[PDB]
Amino acid sequence: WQARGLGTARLQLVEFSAFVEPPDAVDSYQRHLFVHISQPPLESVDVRQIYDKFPEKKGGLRELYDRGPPHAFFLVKFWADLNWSGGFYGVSSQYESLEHMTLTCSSKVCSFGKQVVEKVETERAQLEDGRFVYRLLRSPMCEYLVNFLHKLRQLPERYMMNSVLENFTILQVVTNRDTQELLLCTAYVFEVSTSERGAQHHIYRLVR
Ligand SMILES: *CC(=O)c1ccccc1Nc1cccc(C(F)(F)F)c1
Repeated sequence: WQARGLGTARLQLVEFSAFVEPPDAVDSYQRHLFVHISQPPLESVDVRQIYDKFPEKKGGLRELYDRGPPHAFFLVKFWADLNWSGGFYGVSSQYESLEHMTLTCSSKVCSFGKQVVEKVETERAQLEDGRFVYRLLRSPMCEYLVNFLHKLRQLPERYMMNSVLENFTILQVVTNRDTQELLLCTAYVFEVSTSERGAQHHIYRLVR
């Protein structure tokens, strides 16, 4: 009953990506992916080892995990691709379930475990092939994240990028907007991929 992908039997992640499209994309269209998830049990990581990397009650990782359900908590390590300047920075997420729900998606950007930006969005299900799909596509990236990317892309050494990213995390909480129950909580930690390798990720289950 341990998960093979990022999701539960009640809500699954289908695709997730953070990207930038250059201004010259109107002609020859192209996108650059900083991170990308597209969907043998997943490895496990203890959750209290990453409490210091996210806020505390309320809104903190130890509290949502205390309230459960445990199987809905995942950790994603990203190796971001940061070699790609007034384009469009956006995030696209798509989920799937067999119940018809209205989703609330909270994204907490954190620096040194302290919330710096939060975005809360709502998306109601749309039925397709017997499955309910949720599309939060091309959500505009906060200016803070765009500036952090620009500041972070000009650092002279990649080890400095990783030193800065050591204290940069994101916490996504997806809840049933109606019933107020948590469906999927994802913790994101970041490193920079080497310029030649593209984005990469490794998904873990958060256990205790
Ligand atoms: C700035 C922000 O919170 C936001 C705005 C629009 C969509 C998503 C998000 N948050 C977010 C969540 C997960 C990953 C990322 C990433 F861009 F990969 F850093 C941003």
